[PDB]
Amino acid sequence: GKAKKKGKSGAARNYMTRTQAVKKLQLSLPDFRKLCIWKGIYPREPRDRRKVNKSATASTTFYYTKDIQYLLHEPLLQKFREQKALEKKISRALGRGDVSNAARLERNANLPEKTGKPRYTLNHIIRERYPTFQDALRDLDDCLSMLFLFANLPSTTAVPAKMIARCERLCHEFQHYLIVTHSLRKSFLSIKGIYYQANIQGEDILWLVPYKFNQRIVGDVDFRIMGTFVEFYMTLLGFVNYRLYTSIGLKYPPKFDQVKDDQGAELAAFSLEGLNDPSQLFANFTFFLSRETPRQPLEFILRAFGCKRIGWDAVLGEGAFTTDESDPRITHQIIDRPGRYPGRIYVQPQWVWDSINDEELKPPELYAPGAQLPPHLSPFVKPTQGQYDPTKPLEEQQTEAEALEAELEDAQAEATLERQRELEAELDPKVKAKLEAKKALERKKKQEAEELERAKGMLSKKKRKLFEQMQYSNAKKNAEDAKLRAKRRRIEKE
Amino acid sequence: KAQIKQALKKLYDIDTVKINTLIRPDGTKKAFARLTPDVDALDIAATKLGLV
RNA sequence: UUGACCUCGGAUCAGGUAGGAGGACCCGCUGAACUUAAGCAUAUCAAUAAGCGGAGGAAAAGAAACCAACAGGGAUUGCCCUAGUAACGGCGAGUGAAGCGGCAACAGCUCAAAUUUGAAAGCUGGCUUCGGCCCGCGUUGUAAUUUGGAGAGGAUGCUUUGGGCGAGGCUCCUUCUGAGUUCCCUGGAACGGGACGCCACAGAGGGUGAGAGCCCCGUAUAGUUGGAAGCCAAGCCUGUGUA
RNA sequence: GAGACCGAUAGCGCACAAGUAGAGUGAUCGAAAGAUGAAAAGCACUUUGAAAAGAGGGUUAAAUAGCACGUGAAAUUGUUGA
RNA sequence: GAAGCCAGAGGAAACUCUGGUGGAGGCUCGCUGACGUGCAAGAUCGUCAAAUCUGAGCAUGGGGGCGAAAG
RNA sequence: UGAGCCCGGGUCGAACGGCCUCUAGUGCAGAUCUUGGUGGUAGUAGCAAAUACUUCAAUGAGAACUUGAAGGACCGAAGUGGGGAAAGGUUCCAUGUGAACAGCGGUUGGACAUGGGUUAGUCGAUCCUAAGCCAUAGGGAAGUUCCGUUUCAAAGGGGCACUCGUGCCCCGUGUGGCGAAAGGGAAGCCGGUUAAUAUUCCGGCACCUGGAUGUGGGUUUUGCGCGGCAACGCAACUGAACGCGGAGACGACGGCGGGGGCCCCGGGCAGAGUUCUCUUUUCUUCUUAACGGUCUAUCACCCUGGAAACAGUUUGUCUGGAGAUAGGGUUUAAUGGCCGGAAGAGCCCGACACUUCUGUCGGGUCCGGUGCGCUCUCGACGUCCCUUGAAAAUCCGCGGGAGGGAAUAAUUCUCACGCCAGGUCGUACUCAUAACCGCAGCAGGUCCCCAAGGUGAACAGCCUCUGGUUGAUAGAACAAUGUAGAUAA
RNA sequence: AAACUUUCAACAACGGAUCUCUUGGUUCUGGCAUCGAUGAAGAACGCAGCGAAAUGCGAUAAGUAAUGUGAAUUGCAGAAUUCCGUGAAUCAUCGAAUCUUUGAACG
Repeated sequence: GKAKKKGKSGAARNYMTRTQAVKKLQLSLPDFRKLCIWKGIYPREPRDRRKVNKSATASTTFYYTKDIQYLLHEPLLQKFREQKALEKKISRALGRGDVSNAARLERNANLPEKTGKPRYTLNHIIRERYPTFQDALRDLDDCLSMLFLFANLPSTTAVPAKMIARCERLCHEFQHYLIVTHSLRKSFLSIKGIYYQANIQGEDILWLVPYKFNQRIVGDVDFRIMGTFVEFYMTLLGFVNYRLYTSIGLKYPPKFDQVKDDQGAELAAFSLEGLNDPSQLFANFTFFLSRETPRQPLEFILRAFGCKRIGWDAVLGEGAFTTDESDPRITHQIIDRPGRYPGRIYVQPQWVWDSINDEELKPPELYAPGAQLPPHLSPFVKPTQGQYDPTKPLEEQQTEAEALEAELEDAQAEATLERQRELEAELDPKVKAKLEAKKALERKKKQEAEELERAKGMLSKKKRKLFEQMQYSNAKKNAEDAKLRAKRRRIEKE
Repeated sequence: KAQIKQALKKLYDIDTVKINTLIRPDGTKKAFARLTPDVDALDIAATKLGLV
């Protein structure tokens, strides 16, 4: 019988601390972070951190040993070492003055600043992370959120301007794929931006794109982590677009006319050729779009659901079907300002989003300019019994106590027995019926409370602790709901 | 003992409760494999071992 | 702040090398005594044995800071005489060469010392589709030219070229190649005796029941079959650059 | 490949399961020991004997060749005869 | 069988005796030579060996003369 | 003449001779010659001590030394007994043989031949270091190698970090290995079983170490639990780096006390033995493991209180205002008591069975006493010494506060239960007047464990219980002598 | 007279001399140049149907692959080989392999 030591088996050689992993790999912390981000390696919670490492605190991060083995066997680490040696060589050449050799060594070093592409090829990494196009589609949500954010963000040292341009390119190509295949489904406006949900091969992809302003950047936000994420998501989205285009039959990449890009076409700078219910909403229509309106979102929506003839002001850029506002061959015009051509339907953009939302042409006279717009709903929360729904009415979603209380409000808008007997010796129908109803309901509530107290006493210690936690959570939920229907009540009385 | 158990299970389909091993004076190893109660040593010896 | 160069380190870094055995002969180091003779001592044994280090099919030496004194010879090595001569030794015990001369065998060369300076022209890697791509070493000197019975540089006019296949051949293993088991006697068994023959560029040797050229393997000369690797080579393709 | 060599006390210590058996703590020391017969044809069967073996019988040219085996001296010994 | 302790009796005390309790000892039982000193014609005093038994592991010092040793 | 030469008879089987030259390892009575073989002495000397053997039967061709029974002797717990260390190596065990060995024989053997036999998480090795030694850094040496062991060695670790700038921090040496089958050390007991193995096989009942993980329980919206004056108590009741401590870890002797075994004495049950006579008689059985639960305490420590008219107290000593006596409590526990184990076991006795595998059923296994007795362990006290009494592996606690949270739960809780696993090597036998060494199967040497009783003053002598011998070449004649040396008779 | 001692002869013993033989030694001569970290020389343990030693080999273990020959090995046992054939053999050659523990011996 071997006398095995205490901490030499089990979780000890199952998990490894972050410092131990970094020392084993012989990496700088930035390099370890980049490799973990690219490979999707994440910290784990062991069952007992003391058994894993007797000197481990509550703030110690633990990493899987087999994941550290994958990192050790990754070829990208040898690539990193080669790049570091090369950078030392350029430093040597520049410090001595050999400008031509420095330029050649940079050409070999393949920097994102000049190429516009990520410095490292991540083909095998993406293949092993998502061996299925379904998995690629399943993480496109975060991928697209990142690329739209950085396509709107300015340029940094970690994130080159050319790489911003390539992110914008990839976002536009993905938008064209959505336009052509009509796989965009639903949209929503928020105080955070615009949320788009599309359905690609049965997979729902949801992403957010900010409003076009100077997305303010404050605080200790580090763009190197974001830069690594952007690089990975750029390669991922490039392959997703390639596969989607070769599936539809179109040619990838679509031609990019730098000229029309210069006069600012964005989506209209791409011509997609081939290889040798949703699309009826606005097909037989003609849309013209003001200067104050978000051209990129609105154009994306209209081109996704049918409108093939969209025009706008010259300041928005090239690609307008017509720039003349007075043009008599127009159906609808979008404004949000506080020549009044008769043959025209003037609409506010909530009309466009509510039409895309409900798949039914919304009432324009209700959605008319200068009118207090009706509330905008969120096309994302499903009807969940037991939680507030803004669409169903109070009469079928109240609580019984508030119902009786509202009834008595609308109506107004032993001791008595003995005293009446002694004195005798010496509106009303409804109001009464309601007040006896109130006291009877209160009596029922008191009886229920008594039964609940009897049971909660008929629990044990930890069991009752868990039960009290459930009561606290449910009480907070119904309290928020009660606040909601109270505000409904005051809205509806006014 | 672990290899003896694995070989007995994989090849001749014998389940053993335990194994006791010794080294004979001539240099060969002798292993007593005590089997599970479900199986019968006589039946296994007659069928797979060819021993009467 | 950064970056060079110098020096010194790390790596289970990429690729390699050394140890041990054998030691008959060979190259070095170290190093006795017994014995012999002599008043004594040096000497002799012996620059040996024992011990230590280092190579090969040979080793080592080797192309004069030589021999010589002639009419001169001409790297090294080994044999013959030189010669028991010169020479050193109580001119004891004793020790003890070499030049010449005859033979065997023969073969000559490379660097450092000059500046390519009108062009580091050189070389190690490792990446290769093999065709060429980069990392470097190196100017504190890698190529080409020259090595003192020489040489360089200019001028001059004659004279010489370089690669790739390669039929075939030589060397060595292997296949095959003559003739009595004729008759009689002794004998357990003829391979012995007698008779009549045959082969022989083969009458060496061995086996077979006794001394066998002709029973068997073999043995002699010429070929003949297939294979092995080195070397040579008729011819045939090419050549190139003011080299 | 050979020899005016030696021929089992010779020739290498070793013609053989010889650097073996064996001795020494160890460095080391270190032997003895070849031959039936052409061919095992190495004696079937019978008898005595506990067996070992013996006697008939048989193999072979020979058992005056029986695996204590070619030939088989002397020392020494037994029987027989003088 | 010694120190130490207790009690009785004399001594002003220090002590002395007796009776004990105690169980420490370079204490017992079982089966000489070599020198040195000598202060004389040799006396006395000192020094040197004889150094728990035993299994398994381990280390060290070795001759002579010279010299104060250091060497 | 001679050294010699030739022929005959027998044996035998394969080569040999004469003549003239050539050649040499060429001629034997000696050398206390070499090797081998063989004699007389000579069937001679001789074949020891451990007192000692005898009768019947069986096996066998054969019996003093083969076996069974009986008789007489012996070792006498300081063994002629039961086991180990070292060393040996199959000698152990079953069957067969009797060519050689066992100074005689042999049916016997440690012989020879053929088969078999050694079962482990708990027993050792494996792990740790001790005295000591070896490599590495360096330095000598012509060199094989020597000095050197922490040295003028860049020698070893660990942590932190939103990826702000691909860094920055601390901590400490002799930086490794060897050296112990008696030192340190996690954990297994009882019964039964084979021809040969038993803490290993089977049955019953346990334990330890390591890992993974769930339930219950504890804490938590007062953040990390309560009680007691205190000694401290409990089912667990945050705790990083860093630091401290404990155990491992320890001398010899003396008497004293506690406890467990052994010895002794008595009663009771069952059986056996003597018995002319006597002996309410003599002997034997009457046992209870690991592990778990519960109860049990000297030392020590705490509270009240305050002592000389000094007290307490041991076999002895000593202790006490640096807190005694006294009163009241806390705490360290085993080989102690009770229960489970566990009577179902082991042992004793009786009855019934009869081709075999071999059985079935009844009863009992109880109660005391004592000690200048023996032995193991524990405890307080005293004395002495070379005077704080080896080291390391390993386990635990404490200080310090870095960090840390739970609303269809969190938990860095050493609590209960649940899950999994535990490899390698040795295991036979002897350990000696036959298994080791000594030239050997030698009256010799060789380390340790256990250790009954009677007579008896006795640790003097003698004799028995358990266990083990009857073995030293045997028969006939007589067998109790002689000499020498010691010894206070 | 027998026995005993001695002598001569025949047979039989003991012993291994002589003669004969020799898959051995010894000496001379000739051609050639070839150990080892790609793990040598040496030591150890295993491997055959029945083997102790010598020999061969290394868990692919008296051996595998390839080439050549052409019908065996042998003590016994059991299998072959169709022989008009990739094919026996304790066969030869030998260019591919297997190659346990140490040993310069190297975690």
